Amino acid sequence: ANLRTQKRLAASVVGVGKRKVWLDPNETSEIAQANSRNAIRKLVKNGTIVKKAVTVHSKSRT
Amino acid sequence: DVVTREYTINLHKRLHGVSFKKRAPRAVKEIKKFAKLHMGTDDVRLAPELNQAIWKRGVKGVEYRLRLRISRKRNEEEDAKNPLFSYVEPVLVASAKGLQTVVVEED
Amino acid sequence: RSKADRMAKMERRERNRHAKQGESDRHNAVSLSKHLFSGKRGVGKTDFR
Amino acid sequence: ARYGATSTNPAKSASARGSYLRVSFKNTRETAQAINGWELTKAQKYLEQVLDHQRAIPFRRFNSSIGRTAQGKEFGVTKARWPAKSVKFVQGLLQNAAANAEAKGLDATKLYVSHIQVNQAPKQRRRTYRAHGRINKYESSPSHIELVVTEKEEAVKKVVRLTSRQRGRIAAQKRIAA
RNA sequence: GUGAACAGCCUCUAGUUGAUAGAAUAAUGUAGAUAAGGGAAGUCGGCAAAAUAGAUCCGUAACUUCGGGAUAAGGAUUGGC
RNA sequence: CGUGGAGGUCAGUGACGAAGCCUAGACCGUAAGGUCGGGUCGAACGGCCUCUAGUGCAGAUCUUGGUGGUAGUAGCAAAUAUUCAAAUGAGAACUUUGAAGACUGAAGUGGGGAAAGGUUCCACGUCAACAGCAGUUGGACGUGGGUUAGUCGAUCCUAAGA
RNA sequence: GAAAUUGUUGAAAGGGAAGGGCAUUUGAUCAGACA
Repeated sequence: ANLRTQKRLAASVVGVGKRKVWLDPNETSEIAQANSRNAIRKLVKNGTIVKKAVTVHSKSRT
Repeated sequence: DVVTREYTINLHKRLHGVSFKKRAPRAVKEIKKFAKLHMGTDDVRLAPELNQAIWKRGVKGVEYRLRLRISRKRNEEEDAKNPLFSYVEPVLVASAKGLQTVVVEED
Repeated sequence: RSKADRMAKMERRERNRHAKQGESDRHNAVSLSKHLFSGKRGVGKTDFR
Repeated sequence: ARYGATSTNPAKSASARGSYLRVSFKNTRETAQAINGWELTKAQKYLEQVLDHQRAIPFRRFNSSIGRTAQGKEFGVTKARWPAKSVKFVQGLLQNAAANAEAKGLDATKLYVSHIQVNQAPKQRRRTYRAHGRINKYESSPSHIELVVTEKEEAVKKVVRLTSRQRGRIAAQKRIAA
């Protein structure tokens, strides 16, 4: 399906940029249904969309 | 005939004198041509763990020898190619040297 | 509705031969532009590189 | 509907057409002459190998500054070429003309392509931009394809005056020769 | 972060992965480079490229409107621990 | 000789096919041109004595419109760069998600605005045209939805000036 | 639904042009007249 709408919309809910949200490729029939911001909250807390924690920029060499 | 074998493949002698922006995309097309020679099929697939094994040292740092596993399988109904296709996938090992081709048994 | 849907596609066709990118492309083609041909180019400053 | 000049029986014949097809025209003329006159079931086997770089369409007329190739030795031409978008329409009409001959009930193996014709269609006027603010055209060349397949049919007293002297000559030799 | 620095080079946050593509590696190009021996003999003319280049210390001529000239010239030194 | 109309005459021709157009088919005239056969066609048009002119084309770097040769040719080469699998689909180098790989590197390819544009923003349906290749995607097409102020602005005051 | 221009079929020609004039051969085609 086409999932750019929910990719954008889950960036605004979680509060991270579009580069960090993760939409699983096996549950592609579930996420295509969710079309409101309200349902995107439901797709987060059951574990379908996750956050992808920050790329490390260590300071041990400095 | 479902047959699964092992192979090393010398990507040093095949990527000789290629531009650096096209070494890793050429090494993908070299493996699709390598599977056509031994198995005799046109549909060749590459598992994404093999794609990570080529592109790990950037575009211009493709390894000299890979250690591949090629499975020849049956194809599904209403495909008009042929009923057989290869599936190239990597087997990780410490050194790719000193290993010759081995027929893998099935179970 | 299917009869009037056909009468749209019978009368759109003349605009697609002129490659109108809408039904609202009425940019008119000039026959001859003045700054190309109305001059005598000699020694000195001229009108283009 | 108003085909070209045909020399055949319209009883044992099927036909197909394609109009306003947004192709190149010069690429579809040369792929029509390559297939003209052949047998229908060998023609469909031919166009598959054009798409797989086995056999080539020879360019006879519209062939200036074409690169040389090796596969035209079958035809005695050095210049040939494998147009993909021309064949995907032309075999689209061979697949149409077969099913038209299926509906009438004509023979499967005796069927061959006899008349095939391609001519110009009205061009799509589109514009581009050049130096010094000049506007030049950038237009297409669509085409009308039409063809007729036909069953092969296995088949392939002038009065004379002469004078009274020339009458008497044959009558003389008949008298002598017994 | 290196550094005198908002220079140049690499990365985090956010963003893009768009600019028709494949196969070969002839000549002539465009853009970027290197070269023994000699060093402007080339040429309208050292045009181009090369050379010198940051910092520390030493040392600085004619001339002068006494302010300059001056980073004049020229010479030593630089990592790691 | 031929053309557009005009007065008169042939009680002219014609849906049983008038005018036109095509016609290496025929006949007459030195020639301008005239007549006939065939095919196409579908509603008006000729002979002759006279009158009248916006009455005869190969050129004018002629006017407008249309189409060629060159030619499937020059070309689509700045901005470091793309790769595999699955889903969707009649069809995927280009769409979508995921796995890798890279770049802009805080005087950015980031986040807001002033002039300026005017519904492009968002959803749904969908690919004839357009995005100089493609296309299932789009700032395209079809239909709808969306901008909420006692405090942010205008309105108010004066500047150079009208 | 004319011409430029083009497609297929049919005929014909062709060693660095093509087209034209007089004259005939060959090939295709055709009107007239003989009661």
